[PDB]
Amino acid sequence: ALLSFERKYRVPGGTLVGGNLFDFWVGPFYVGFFGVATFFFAALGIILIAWSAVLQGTWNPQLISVYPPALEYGLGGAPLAKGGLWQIITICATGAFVSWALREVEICRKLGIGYHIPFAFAFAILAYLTLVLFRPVMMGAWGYAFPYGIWTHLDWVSNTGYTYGNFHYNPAHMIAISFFFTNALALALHGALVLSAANPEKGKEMRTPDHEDTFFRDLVGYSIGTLGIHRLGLLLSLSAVFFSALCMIITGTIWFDQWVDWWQWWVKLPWWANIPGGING
Amino acid sequence: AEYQNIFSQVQVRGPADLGMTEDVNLANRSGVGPFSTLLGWFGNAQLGPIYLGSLGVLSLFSGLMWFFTIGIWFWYQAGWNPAVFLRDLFFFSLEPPAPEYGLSFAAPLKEGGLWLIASFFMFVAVWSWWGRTYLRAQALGMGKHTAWAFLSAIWLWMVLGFIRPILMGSWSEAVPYGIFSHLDWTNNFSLVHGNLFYNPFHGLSIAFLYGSALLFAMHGATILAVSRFGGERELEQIADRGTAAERAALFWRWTMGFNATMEGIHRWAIWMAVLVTLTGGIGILLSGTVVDNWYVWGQNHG
Amino acid sequence: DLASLAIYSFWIFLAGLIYYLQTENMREGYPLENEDGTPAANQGPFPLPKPKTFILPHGRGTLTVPGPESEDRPIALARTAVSEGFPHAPTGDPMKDGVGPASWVARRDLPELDGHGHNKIKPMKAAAGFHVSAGKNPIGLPVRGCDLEIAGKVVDIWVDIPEQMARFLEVELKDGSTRLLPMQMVKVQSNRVHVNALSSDLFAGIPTIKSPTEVTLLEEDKICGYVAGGLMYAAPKRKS
Ligand code: BCL
Ligand code: BCL
Ligand code: BCL
Ligand SMILES: CC[C@H]1c2cc3[nH]c4c(c3C)C(=O)[C@H](C(=O)OC)c4c3nc(cc4[nH]c(cc(n2)[C@@H]1C)c(C(C)=O)c4C)[C@@H](C)[C@@H]3CCC(=O)OC/C=C(\C)CCC[C@H](C)CCC[C@H](C)CCCC(C)C
Ligand SMILES: CC[C@H]1c2cc3[nH]c4c(c3C)C(=O)[C@H](C(=O)OC)c4c3nc(cc4[nH]c(cc(n2)[C@@H]1C)c(C(C)=O)c4C)[C@@H](C)[C@@H]3CCC(=O)OC/C=C(\C)CCC[C@H](C)CCC[C@H](C)CCCC(C)C
Ligand SMILES: COC1=C(OC)C(=O)C(CC=C(C)C)=C(C)C1=O
Ligand SMILES: [Fe+2]
Repeated sequence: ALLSFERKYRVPGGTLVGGNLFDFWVGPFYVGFFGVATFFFAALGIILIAWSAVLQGTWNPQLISVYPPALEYGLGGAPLAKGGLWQIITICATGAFVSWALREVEICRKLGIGYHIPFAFAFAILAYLTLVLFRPVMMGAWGYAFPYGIWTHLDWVSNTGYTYGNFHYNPAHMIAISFFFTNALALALHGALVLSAANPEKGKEMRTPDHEDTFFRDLVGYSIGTLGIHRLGLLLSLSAVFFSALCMIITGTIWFDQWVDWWQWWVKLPWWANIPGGING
Repeated sequence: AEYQNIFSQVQVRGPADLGMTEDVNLANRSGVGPFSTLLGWFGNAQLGPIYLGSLGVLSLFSGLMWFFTIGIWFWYQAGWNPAVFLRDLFFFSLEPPAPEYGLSFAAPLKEGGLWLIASFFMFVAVWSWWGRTYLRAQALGMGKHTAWAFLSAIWLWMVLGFIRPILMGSWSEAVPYGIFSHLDWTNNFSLVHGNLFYNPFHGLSIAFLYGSALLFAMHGATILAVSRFGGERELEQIADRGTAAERAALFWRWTMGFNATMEGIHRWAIWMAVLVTLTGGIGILLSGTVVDNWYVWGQNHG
Repeated sequence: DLASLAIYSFWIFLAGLIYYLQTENMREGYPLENEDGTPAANQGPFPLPKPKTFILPHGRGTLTVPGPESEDRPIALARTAVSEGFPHAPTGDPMKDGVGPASWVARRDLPELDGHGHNKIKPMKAAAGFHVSAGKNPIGLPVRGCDLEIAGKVVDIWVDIPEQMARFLEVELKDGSTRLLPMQMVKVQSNRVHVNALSSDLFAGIPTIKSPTEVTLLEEDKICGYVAGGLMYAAPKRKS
């Protein structure tokens, strides 16, 4: 039930709500009030998904698909079978995601550590709400949100993207991708570096962090350092998600054309909009 | 804020660190560069030294030729006009030979020959850089993890540019050198192969790309959260577990039911990242060689 | 179909990979224990990994994990329930007893060394010639607790020399002795250093180091654990 070093940490205190009433563990899991709330939103949300699977007639998980209301409903309530389950499930999921984060805060308090982890998780929640709430509301219908199904939400991605031509040309989308790529790069590098120091060549004693520094200085002339690389990883991954939400919040709200058209603020500028030749002239 | 340790409050500076010696040929290290106060807020301020040697120079050189070959072609497309060069910079493209040349190196320069030449320099630049990542580790007595991880990225690039076009029988199947044009190429590739969303190695690849952002957010944040206990000193935490490593592990155990070790999280990390391009490579490799239409292939489940 | 073959093979690979990563992450903290310290009956579906050895640099010896673990310190907690899963309450003073958020681990009572074998962390007055290169220099500033009372003044910075990083403020108390404060737990302002985790009369209980020019791994855990424990246990004096 316990790690060998765990007992000295399992003390009372740190809860935001409920004092000591939910201050306990189940196996390895800490509960707390928000553990109870998480469970309740998750339980209900999973029931509704089952209820909806019954309405759909299948129990094949890769066919099940809960869609949101038709556009004609705009932003109003819809009947359960006609988009209303989607609405309720979205409420539950939001309840669960937010509860999960506040449970993490209670755990941070009990352990005496910073709040960076639930802070970072809030961006993933922000990104979810951008797709199911912020953007649909700004466009004026729930039906612009994505369906809850394994393959159908991929169709939604595909459909939404090609609505504005090649979505590659969205400039906030370019920025987001660059952070996703750079982040994978840095994660590989960070993992490799620590392991290569802790697990050196055969016949060698364990390396020091100075070897790590020396390795990157030799390789590219700069070492960001052990604190800096963790700062960087957090920065890269949150920025990738931030620009993701950004590239969608502006799509269909303040920009309605094919994104390749955006790039003419450059092509047809004053000093050269006319000079013959090249690709555009 | 109850200070978050994202930026340093105070910077301190001392003599440049010239680095561990081990078996490094010290003849090939530069001098040290200047300190950067700007960078010092976020990470280390020291710039340099760097290590060069034969492979580094070969790699730099060969990489510059690559850049130069593309650049000169772009100037050619811009009719040697600077204004047109800047206007259309992102629309310029160096294309591979057309299909009718197959895999021959017998295409005229302005029709795919120059692409072949660029690819040759690019090919030399990357592999000699790979040799370098391997030899720097060796000279310091380190494990070869960095070289093996880099090989995973090289794999996806080899598939896109060389292995798949050879298997398809045509250089025209490779990726052009251009900002917008390799984007158009990417779009077009998916359309031609019946929607890559239904390529399962492509879905796997996306799971690890997302998974990488997930994990590095988890881990970056975890280390900052316990830096008040010196958590970022992970090598010494591996050798002699401190309350930093213990609280980090209990945070996740209590949240999620299980946890990592200070060494072990880095094994999760290296695999999460390298699986992105390992799987992606396989997915591209299979497209048009084995599977023409992923959507249709999918509806038969295989 | 070769694509089918490939995707089924990769899933086989991925399961073997996960099993590897999980066992590899069981090198610390296992076997699991009952709350009375005896081995738990249910140890999970993954076996303990076979031992591996690190050869530590600078003659510091070898480390083999997994291996038999102790806390190697008395733990002043009482069980609060007959059943499994409830909090263990401090029996004494948790700040001083080092439990909960105030815990420390019995790390080696030796300083960490850099690559060259020198102490990794040094007071800046002993480090030629480090100096403050940007930001507010905190030397000579007053240090204030959460009770808004002055606890002492900053007399030096302890620097991580290879990383060229400030890690501790050394603070002189009214009685003339000094204490180390983790740089991460302080807020340097224009006219003072503010410390939220501690009231001014709790600074004295920060553990002391036995050498005025070096700090050991054991001491850093004791210092950091005690200061961080203030957030939970010194909250009553954290001014309305
Ligand atoms: C044909 C399709 C179009 C296109 C159309 C779109 C559209 C449309 C969108 C994107 C968006 C994105 N695209 Mg695009 N895209 C294209 C091509 C590309 C290419 C490429 C190689 O060509 C790349 C690299 C990308 C990359 C990306 C990212 C920048 C971004 C998705 C990440 C994200 O938002 O995460 C954000 C993270 C989340 C949503 C995760 C939230 C998780 C929540 C909080 C918690 C879940 C808990 C879970 C249920 C619990 C289960 C627990 C149990 C224990 C199992 N696109 C083409 C041109 N792209 C999307 C975007 O930016 O969204 C904001 C988007 O909507
Ligand atoms: C981000 C921008 C787009 C989008 C674009 C894409 C694209 C494009 C792809 C996926 C893929 C997937 N997406 Mg999606 N996806 C979006 C929003 C979501 C949300 C959400 C609540 O916001 C969820 C839970 C998912 C979930 C998933 C998984 C089914 C799958 C692997 C993701 C992964 O490993 O991530 C990283 C996270 C982890 C590695 C941790 C584990 C996460 C587990 C696996 C989540 C399982 C969810 C579960 C099946 C559903 C709920 C369980 C409840 C009990 C009912 N997507 C939006 C709409 N997503 C891929 C796919 O289908 O592959 C076949 C794929 O190609
Ligand atoms: C219409 C567009 C298509 C599509 C078409 C493709 C194609 C085609 C490909 C991908 C690929 C990928 N796609 Mg897709 N993609 C779509 C939609 C998405 C969505 C989404 C939310 O909609 C997402 C998240 C993704 C995500 C992803 C990634 C998981 C994957 C790229 C991995 C990587 O790191 O490459 C970046 C890394 C590399 C290319 C390796 C580079 C290594 C070399 C050595 C670097 C050399 C550097 C050089 C020397 C120096 C250069 C400096 C520069 C000047 C900056 N795609 C839709 C369905 N996608 C790739 C893949 O693997 O697919 C299976 C791929 O080829
Ligand atoms: C912001 C940077 C990245 C990020 C960070 C991040 N995610 C995090 C954290 C952090 C720091 C956590 O602390 C937290 C965690 O505990 O992880 C172990 C979490 C987490 N990120 C998760 C998933 C996830 N993160 C993703 C992405 C990202 N996470 C970003 C890339 C994705 C992607 C890209 O698709 C996914 C799938 C979980 C593993 C976990 C949060 C777990 C949680 O919230 O649990 C409470 C909820 C439940 C137990 C179930 C609720 C069920 C619903 C009521 C019903 C289902 C609704 C849903 C809409 C169905 C739709 C599925 C279809 C789309 C297929
Ligand atoms: C595991 C998957 C991830 C990954 C891993 C990875 N990449 C790696 C490594 C690893 C582990 C290394 O060890 C290696 C490295 O050394 O990193 C510091 C590398 C690296 N990955 C890099 C890039 C890179 N990785 C990418 C992707 C990823 N790499 C994946 C997400 C991407 C993309 C497209 O997403 C890029 C761009 C390099 C920084 C480096 C490999 C260096 C190399 O091969 O260099 C040889 C080439 C040169 C020296 C050329 C120099 C010439 C100039 C740069 C000019 C070119 C400019 C351009 C053509 C412009 C033209 C117009 C003008 C005329 C105006
Ligand atoms: C010793 O600390 C360092 C790392 O830790 C793993 C790095 O990854 C890296 C490299 C990662 C990036 C992308 C700079 C550097 C430079 C570094 O100094
Ligand atoms: Fe790390």
